[PDB]
Amino acid sequence: ACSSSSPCPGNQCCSKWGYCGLGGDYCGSGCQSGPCTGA
Repeated sequence: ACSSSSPCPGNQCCSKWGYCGLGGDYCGSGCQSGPCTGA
């Protein structure tokens, strides 16, 4: 689970629904954290 302050310092990407994880299903240009939104 991701937060507005993002609980991931560079391990998993955040989701708009507030979910941190790896792959093209957690971010997809809809992340809230910093180490996300690549492709």
